[PDB]
Parts: sequence; structure tokens; C-alpha cells
Amino acid sequence: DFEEKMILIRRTARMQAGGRRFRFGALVVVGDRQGRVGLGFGKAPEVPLAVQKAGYYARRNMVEVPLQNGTIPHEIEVEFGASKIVLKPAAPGTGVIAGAVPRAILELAGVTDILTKELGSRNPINIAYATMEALRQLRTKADVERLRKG
Amino acid sequence: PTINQLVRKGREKVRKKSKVPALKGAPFRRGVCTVVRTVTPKKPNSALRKVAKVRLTSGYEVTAYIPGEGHNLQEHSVVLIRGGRVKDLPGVRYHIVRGVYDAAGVKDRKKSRSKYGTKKPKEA
Amino acid sequence: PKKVLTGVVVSDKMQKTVTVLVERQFPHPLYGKVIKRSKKYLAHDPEEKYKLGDVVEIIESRPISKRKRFRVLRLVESGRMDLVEKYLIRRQNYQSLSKRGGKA
Amino acid sequence: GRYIGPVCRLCRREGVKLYLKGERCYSPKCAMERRPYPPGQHGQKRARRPSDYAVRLREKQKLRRIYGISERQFRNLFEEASKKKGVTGSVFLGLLESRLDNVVYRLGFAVSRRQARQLVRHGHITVNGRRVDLPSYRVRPGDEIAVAEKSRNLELIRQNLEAMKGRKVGPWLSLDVEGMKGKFLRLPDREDLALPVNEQLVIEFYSR
Amino acid sequence: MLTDPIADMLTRIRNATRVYKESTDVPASRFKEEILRILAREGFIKGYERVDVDGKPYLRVYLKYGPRRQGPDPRPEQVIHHIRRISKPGRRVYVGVKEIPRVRRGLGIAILSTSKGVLTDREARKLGVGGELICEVW
Amino acid sequence: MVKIRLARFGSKHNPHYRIVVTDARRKRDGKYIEKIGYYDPRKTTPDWLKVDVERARYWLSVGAQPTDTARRLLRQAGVFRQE
RNA sequence: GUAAUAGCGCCGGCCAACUCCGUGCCAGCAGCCGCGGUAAUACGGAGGGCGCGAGCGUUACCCGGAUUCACUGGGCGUAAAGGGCGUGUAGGCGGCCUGGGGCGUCCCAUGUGAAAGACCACGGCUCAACCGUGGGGGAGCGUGGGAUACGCUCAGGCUAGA
RNA sequence: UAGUUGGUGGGGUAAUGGCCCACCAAGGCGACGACGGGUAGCCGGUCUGAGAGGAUGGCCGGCCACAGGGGCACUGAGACA
Repeated sequence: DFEEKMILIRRTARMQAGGRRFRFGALVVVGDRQGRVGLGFGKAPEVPLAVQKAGYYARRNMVEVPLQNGTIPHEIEVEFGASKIVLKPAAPGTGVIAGAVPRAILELAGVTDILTKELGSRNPINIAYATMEALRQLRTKADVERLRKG
Repeated sequence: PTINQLVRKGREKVRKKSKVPALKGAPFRRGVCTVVRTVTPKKPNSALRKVAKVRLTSGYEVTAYIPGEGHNLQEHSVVLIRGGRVKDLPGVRYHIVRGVYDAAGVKDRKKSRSKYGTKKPKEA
Repeated sequence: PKKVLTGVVVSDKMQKTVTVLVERQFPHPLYGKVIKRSKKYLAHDPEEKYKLGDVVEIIESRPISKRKRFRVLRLVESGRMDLVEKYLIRRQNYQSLSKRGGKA
Repeated sequence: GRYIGPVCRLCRREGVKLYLKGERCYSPKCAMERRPYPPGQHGQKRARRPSDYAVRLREKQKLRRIYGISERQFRNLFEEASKKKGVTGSVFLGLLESRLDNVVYRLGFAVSRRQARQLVRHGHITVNGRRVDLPSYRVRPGDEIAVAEKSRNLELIRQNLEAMKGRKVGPWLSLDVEGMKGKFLRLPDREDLALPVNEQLVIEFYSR
Repeated sequence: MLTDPIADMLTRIRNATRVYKESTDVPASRFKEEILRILAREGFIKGYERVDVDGKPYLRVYLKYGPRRQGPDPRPEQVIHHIRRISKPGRRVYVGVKEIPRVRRGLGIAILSTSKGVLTDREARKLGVGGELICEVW
Repeated sequence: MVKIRLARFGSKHNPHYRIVVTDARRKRDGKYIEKIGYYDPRKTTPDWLKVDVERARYWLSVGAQPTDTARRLLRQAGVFRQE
């Protein structure tokens, strides 16, 4: 079913008298490598509860990637915050050519051949959201034809 | 900037500044020792860093670090400079190449010998 | 083909010679917009025919003098100082922007 | 000089069986038998969540140590398989399987890939008659890869070609165990190889 | 003054659609009508029609949208997700038939103005011609 | 004086000439006026000597003076055979 | 016909590779963040490991990462950034309709655009590196012919700007 | 800025030309950057880069310049050799 990759887990701190008080945040990707990917960011007082919370959160909020021979239907560029992500389709044998965060998603996404590029802010967390959005916006000659019927 | 502006003034290309006027933009420069002092570290660090004023053939008079457990440098010893600052010693921008000219290599160096210019010890 | 050009006579101050101001256009090699530069050619006018304001066709010729390799092939349209004006007015701003400054 | 050093230790580091010895790598001793943990003072300690790099790194090292090839040569094959049309991933594997020294191994002449390397090296091999001692030699489709006549009598060659009786051969190959010949029918496809490899990550590793 | 009539129209359209206007008027010009012709044919707008506002000529542009949606924000997906001016006064942009862009991997178009009339990138390529790159829609 | 001669283009021990039409004064490996053939001294392949006799005859038609060795190759491709 | 040169860098994070001992803000390391003041995976050795291999590592210099001069592809309320405001020259840009011109713009043909290199194909040296042969792509400019939507120009008209 | 920009006559050359000379005119250039200072041989290509672009032009080929530094002509189809 769903494979589960963990993008990043950070320690993040907070202040009270007497001192610092940490929380952990975990970004987790979940996919079947078939065309379903979900991203979830879960925070908790412990690394595990965090990953688990993220996993669960990712599982809810999945995106349907219109794969086509392991690659994508067209190039989209998406800005999210100061993070800009760029996806370009590739032929077979190209590989998933992207930085970690983007890749990890694209892999479980089921993609197997793409050209990528992170531009602007490279905050993993924002590049992640940026990627997911880019995937959501993908369309197919089908959808497009459908959209312009009337 | 408007396109017409770009056409008028246009972008100005950025210019990098060297961090090693070993002049001649050379890989190494040889100089003569002047003072084999011993400076003290900065901010936190503490110790007796071994340094040396050097009169380069490049016309420059500089301060250079002397890596290694123990050296043999004196007043007028010929040396080779390789460039590389030392975070703790403000004013030292080059290291001295051990194993070249008058700077002998480090004795009893059984590891990173490539640096500290020490020949391969013959295992008895 | 001996190169042929069209411009305006912005100067009739010389003997048997005139200053033709040939305009030119083209796409900027990197920013693509069509920019427009211009150059002045000294053309040979034997008959002292062509007058200030004339639009003429210049033709690549055999050197006549130093800095003068064009002959007035022919007249395209007479009188029209509206052009000479631009050229002169532009020369006028030069009359400053140095230690003083060009009017407006 | 291609590696040359303890090899069942690589089997161990990749935590996966590597047939870098042909025989034995069966007889309860490939070490991956009752000792599949990495070599060294730390092998038995718990492993930490590998980094994306670590994973891509380990994957390439595997695919590569399988053919006992140098990174140097390995890389060039890859950059070659990247330019040529077709899914880089498999195209790459095709070229890896077209090495004369590999083929020899594939055709049973040698027990291991190392052994085959030597047979090719020491001249004991042929390619359409003319002998070829270049392990990196690229075999094309439609080439006979026979054992050198002078060597057909070699103890080693007789044993291996013997046990080779019955043993089937890759669907992109074929061999005449009689005259100790064999042919490279076509470039193997990703499916033809049961490689414990995921070229996906190998391509990605050279992407970085 | 009205510096760029064509750009003014693409914007009026971009602006109206973002608030989901049914119609939307733009001062009429032969050229602008030529563009709208493609917009309709390519199915980006229900269509348009000449009209007189305050006595002066205008072109009603009948906007088109996707269907209503689910979850929060039921606002319809736009049919015109994009529409950007390219050639602009003081930065004209012309292309050879070999340089005619391939908008949105083919799912979008590009309106050129050729000596053979206003055509879409595909139309232009067919007729094998180039020219000022008016805009890009998708 | 315009000539028809050979131009070293091989590599060490792997010479490969180019029957060329150049000016007598150029480097032997310099810029020629036209290529009209090639020659593999060691006949390492079944095709070790092409000559495009059509063109040669043209050059000779106007003063091209062949090096001896160049002529000997041009003869082989029957540039002179007048049957 | 003999089992028969190996090395060099690294193992705190970036970055793949960890334990003991010695040392005690010392001796030293250091590209950045930093490490050493008695438990140091960061100093020195050792064992083990990772990388690469007649090599390995350093220094110097160029490009990439750097969309960090941004044409592709950035910005200016408070982060660096609106000129103190106006009047106006040059310049950049241009309401609606018609007609002429065809300068920009687009198309066709033709000429030129070297060889080498880059790309694809086949071939030669046991492979490859290297080299050979062939093919394809490629701006720009000259010349002839053509188109006229848009920009320009000329003539005329109108009024939605002024 | 004065052979400087053009003109007329002439010299010189294989040949056009202020290239050079006599006389005449008043000019010529500049902010679309003249003049001056600094640096440099320039170029198919090469390195990098997704590209645009950036950097580069030693080896090889094309052109230019120089020959211990400065100036000069002779002989020649051709050299300022």
C-alpha cells in the first residue's frame, strides 16, 4: 500500500522561565508509487508521536498524480511563499532528477523520470508544499479538452 | 528597471576580491623569515600559536602560520608559503609549507604526513 | 552590391559635401526589444544640389576624401526639417550636461 | 587495478548477497549465511536511518561492485547511457552486461566475474575468431564468444563447461557447449536481469 | 492616455473573470475583434458581440467558467487560467516560424499577428509564418 | 603556386593524409583551398584511397601542380588515364 | 615460465566512514559552524571503516551551485532601495475610421555563414581515450519575389483622450 | 581638433584616398561619449551552465604586430626584409 518517507524532523524550541522547552516537527511523505501522494507536517513533544502524527496527517490530504509513462504531462512552475518549484517532464532513463524534498515526494508519487529545479527560498517545508501544489495543478489533454468543451 | 532603462544603463557585472595576495596569483611563494614570534588566539581559544614574519619574493612582508607539533624555523630561514588563513590569528593569511626549503617536516608524524611533509617511516 | 542607404541631410555647411543622417533599427541581441540607433555619413554632392532637409539615398562609392565613402544617389523627398530639428535639438542639449546642464 | 581485496566483505556491507565468487557463494559460507551484518568493529550495532545520499550511495556501490568495475569506467558508461536514446536506467544496465568479461561469466566459461576477467585477460577467450584480451571490450549482438582452442584443454575450462551441461542460459544469449561457443543474441532488458538493484536511485545519485 | 489597447483588453478580461462577471465590455477596435475571434474559437470565451455604450462601439466579451466546486470555496475553476501580454510598446517581440513558442506543453495557446492575419501558434506553424507575438493564453 | 598535395592528419604512427588543393606557401597542415581526396598509407581499411577525380582534373585544369606522391595516388584513381 | 609496485585523502555536521589510548583552552585542528580547560566520534597514535587508486591529497586560478546584476529570471510602506516637489528638452511609449506607401514585422527562393569542435550515424587501433567517413542542425548579412494584421509614414475623416 | 573636415590643382602607387604637397574654404568630432588615462594582440572554438548566460582564446588553425630599442631606404613580382 502506502510507502512512507520522512523528509525532515527538527527540534524547535520555546521559552518559559526556568528555560527552553522543545517540540519536534516531522515532515512526512506518503505514497503508493502508483499515483497517490500525501504530505503531512506533524508536531509533537516527541519525535515518534511527531512522525506518527505526520504520517496520519499525510494520509489524509492525498493528491492524484496524472502519471504518463512514469513522467508528467507538462511543466508547471509553482511559487509557495518565497519557494518556487519547477517541474519538467522527461523521457525514460532520465531518472528523478531533483533535490531531496522534491524527489522524495515525486518518487512515492510514482514518478520515475523528471527534470526539476528549486528556485527562491529553499525551505524544505515550503518547497514541499510548493511541490504538492505543483502536482495538484497538473492537467491532462483529457481534462483540458473536457474543460474547453461547452 | 524598465526594459528601456536596462537598454540605457544595463546590468553591472560583479567583481570577487582575492584573499591571498601571494602576488602573481601564484600557487606558492617563497620568502625569508624575519621573526619567529608566537601569537595568542582570539575570542575564546587560548594557546601559543607559532607564527613567522616573512619577506616574500613577491615584494610583500607577511605573517604565516607554522603547522605541526614542533618546528625548526629561525631568523633567516628560507620558507615556502601556501595560502590559507587561521581563524584565531587575526593577520595570518598563509600557512608555511613544511618539508620545503628550511622548514623541516614534523618529527614522529605517523598520520596525515602528506601535510607536515614527513617521509614514510620504515616499519621495523 | 554597393550598399545603398537613406537618410536626411542634416548639414550643408561644406563644399560639394553633405551630412546625411541614416537611421537604423534592430533587435537588441539580448533583451530583444527593437532599439534604434543612427549614424552620420558625409556624402559627395558635386552639383551642390541637395539642400538641408532633403531625404536622400546614399550609395557606397570609391573614397572621395578621408571619412567620405558615399555619394548622393538620389532624392527621395524634399524639405522636411521636422527631422533636422530632432538632430539639432539633440546637439543643443549637449551644449550643457557637463559642468552646467542641458535645458528642457 | 579493479579493487582486488576481501570481497565477501562487500557482500556484507550491502547486506545483500553478491556472487563475487561464483561457487562457494552457495555453500553455506558466502558469509551472508549466518553473518549478513556489515564488516568491522561496529557491524552488530544498530543502524541509523540512512540519508537520501547514503541510500543512493549504497545503491550505486552495489550495482557497481557487482561488476567489479572502477567508478571511473562505471561513470563513463552511465554518462554514455544517459545520452543515448531510451530509458537511461536500463540502457545503462545493457551496456554493463555487454562487457566481454561479463558475457564470459554469463556464458558459464568462468565461475565468477573476476575469473572471467582473467580468462579474457590471459587470452583464453575469442570473439568471432580473433582473440580479445580486453575485459572492457563491448560485445555486440551477433557475436560468437568461444573459448581459446589452446585453452579448450585447460583443466579449469573443462570443469566449468562440464557443470555447464544442462544449466540454461539468459534469453539474450545461447551457447554450444560442444565447441564451447556461445552467442550474444541481443542487449538484455531490465526484466532479463534479476539484479538486486534499483537503477532509479543510481540515476538519481549521478543527478546530485 | 490608453497606452496599450490590446493589453487593456486582456486585463479587462483577466479582471472580470477573477470576479466571475458574465459579460464585460472593452472599447472596440478591428484588431481587438480579431483577437477575440481566436479566443472564442479556441474555446476560452463563450463568444463576444459588438455593442454600443454611451454611443461608442464596444465588444461584449462573454466569459466562461468551469462548474461549481465541492468543499469550501465553491468558486468555479477558470477556463482562462492565464493570459499575459508579451509584445508591448517599447519592447516589441517578433518571432520566426521556427521560434514560435509551444505554450503550456501544447495545452495553451499563443496569439501571433502575421502578415497572413491573427493566428494561433498552431495555425501560424501550419501556414509556416511568424510575426509579432501578441500574447499567451492557457 | 597552387598545389595538389598530402596533408598530415593522422596521429602518431597512425598517419592519414588529405589530398588537398592549397597554395605552395602554406603550412603542410595549414588551411587548404579545397579537399579532393584522402589517403591511408597503411591501408588499414578496404577503403584506403578516395580521390574524386572530377575535381582534381578541374584543379589541374588551372595550374594545380601535384606533389609527386600526390600524383601517384591521383594516377591510381585514374585521374590521368585518358582511354 | 615464477603467486608476483601501492598508495593517498578522509571517518563532528555539511559528507559515506567509530571505538580505545594519550593529551588537558596545552600541544594542536580549522573551508564554515566550531573543537581542546580529566569520558574529546573534532588534537596525536592505534584498531577498525569510507572514498579513490599510480595514484591520493594540498595550494592557486576559472565556471556551476548564485534567480547573489534577475533578457530567460529579482526588487524599492516598515528588511538595502521613490529623487523634496513641480515645469518641461532629448528620448521611450500611442484614442476611433478609411485610403496610399511597405521602413519595422512575417514568408519564399537564392548567395554567404570555413576547417576544427559540438550532435547523430557507420568505421579504424584487441576496447577506450584518440582518429577517419558521412549526415543533420545553426544566428547574421546580400539579392529577387510576396503578405499587410500590428508598429511606422502620408493623406483624409471622427471623437471615446486632451 | 589644423592635415583638422571638405574643395581645386599636383605628387606618389599596381590602385582609390589628406597618403603626401601648394592654394582655397571653415571647418570636423562629442554626452548615440569626442579628447585623455588604464588594460589588451583579435578570432573557429574551449570550460561551465537546464538554458539564457558567464568565463576563456595556452596547445592546433586564421589574421595582425614585433625581431636587443629607435629611425631609414636599397634590391626585387614581392621586404621596409
